Amino acid sequence: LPEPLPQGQLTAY
Amino acid sequence: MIQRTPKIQVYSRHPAENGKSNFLNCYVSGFHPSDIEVDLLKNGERIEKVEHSDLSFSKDWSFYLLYYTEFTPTEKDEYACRVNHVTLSQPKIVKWDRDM
Amino acid sequence: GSHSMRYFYTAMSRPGRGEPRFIAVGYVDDTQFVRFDSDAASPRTEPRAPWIEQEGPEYWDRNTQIFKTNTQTYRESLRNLRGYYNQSEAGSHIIQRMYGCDLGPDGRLLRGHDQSAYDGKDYIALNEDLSSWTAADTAAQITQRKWEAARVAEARRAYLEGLCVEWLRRYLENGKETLQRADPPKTHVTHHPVSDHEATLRCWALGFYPAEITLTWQRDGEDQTQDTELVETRPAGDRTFQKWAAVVVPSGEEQRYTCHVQHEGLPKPLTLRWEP
Repeated sequence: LPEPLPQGQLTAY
Repeated sequence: MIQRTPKIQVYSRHPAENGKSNFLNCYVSGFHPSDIEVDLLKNGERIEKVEHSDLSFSKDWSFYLLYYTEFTPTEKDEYACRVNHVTLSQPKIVKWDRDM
Repeated sequence: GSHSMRYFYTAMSRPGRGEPRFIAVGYVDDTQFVRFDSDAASPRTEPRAPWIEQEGPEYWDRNTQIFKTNTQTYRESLRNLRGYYNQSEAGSHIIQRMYGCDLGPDGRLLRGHDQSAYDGKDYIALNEDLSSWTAADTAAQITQRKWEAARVAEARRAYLEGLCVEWLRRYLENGKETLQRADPPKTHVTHHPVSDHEATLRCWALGFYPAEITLTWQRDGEDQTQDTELVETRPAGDRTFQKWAAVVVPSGEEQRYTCHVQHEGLPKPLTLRWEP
């Protein structure tokens, strides 16, 4: 399983 | 931008036997960036319907791909892999040598 | 034995040719088992090994949502990185990420990994402590501050020590007949003259899994690193790998040369000679 999404928004680089 | 030219190996999945079905492989690796053009040749002509692996990469970030097609080798037919990449001024051709 | 799971992300811009392509592939050791490609007609997570097919629709939808959301974020990241390096909007650029967990032979977490590159150079990496970052340059420092502010490392750690290990163990069990099977190299030595006074000895290893292997030539028991031609380990297309090592020897001295093979699938390391 890949890293799941966080509750909030995904942090970009 | 630093770029890395592909390494290229042409070989058979199984040890080659004339008249016996097999797979002809062209493995390109160590290259960056990822765009690349690979053709398998039979007596100089592009083989249709060649398949390839999903793009992935090594721990040093360079990309690798396996291109393959079913073939039945004979003593006279010639096979090769033709590769182009941004790092190459013209296509590089590596001939299949059943001993390599 | 020991085992690892890794996902590999590639996001590639291509100005004038649509939005950046995002691909993700997952591996256990040297076995790919899933793929996602934003360029597919209907982008979705697809199985690439038989043992993963037993996962249900919930698994596939979960993966697909993760990869679709990442597709969008990586496009933002590419925009951000072009700016961090003051680059023109004309060129094509690549962000790569590889991350995952390593298990020891007892199935416990050995360590985690989460590394990123931009245009093929180290950009930013999570340290072994899973709590701090190493940034390669002043641009990656911008990312580091942003990820520190957002407690990103904490989330990576929770995943690497938790679900990553938990799911890797699941796959290792479901695919035990293959994932936990090492296939030893089938080996032989060939001989062909290159001239009146010299000949090539080539040591072959075929059909092995996993890819990790050691192949060396010795002369009178001394390593011949410099004189050995060693090709890159290469996939056969049936799960297994191939490799050879070659040395050119003075005609008649063939028996002073020995080929040594180490592979997980072998009980004891092998020694071979040319057999006329």
